[PDB]
Amino acid sequence: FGIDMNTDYTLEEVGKQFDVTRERIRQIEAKALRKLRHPSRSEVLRSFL
Amino acid sequence: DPILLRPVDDLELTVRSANCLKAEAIHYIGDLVQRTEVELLKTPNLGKKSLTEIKDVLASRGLSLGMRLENWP
Repeated sequence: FGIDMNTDYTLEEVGKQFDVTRERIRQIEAKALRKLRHPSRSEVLRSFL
Repeated sequence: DPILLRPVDDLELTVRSANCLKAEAIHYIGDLVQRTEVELLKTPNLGKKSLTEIKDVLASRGLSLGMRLENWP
């Protein structure tokens, strides 16, 4: 997601950035998404919906 | 204590500890602090490091282990 920068990238376009394969980054991002759904890190975020 | 009746997910446990806790039929943090240390030690796949993490996080959140609880539920 293009946070505090220019154009966002896809899974493959960030694969070259870290040398990781496309699929693992989809899982690396998936676990990062998984952490933020947990409480004590999502209370204030739910007030924006 | 309202913090005791909250689900055990609010403790931010790891996959191993949370899966073992759900496999040991505990769903309340008050139940988890109600049980004694030896009772959790005897259960399979609960070793020293996971229990140490549980003790540290409970102490940091103001709770402890082996506290006597009345009127549950």
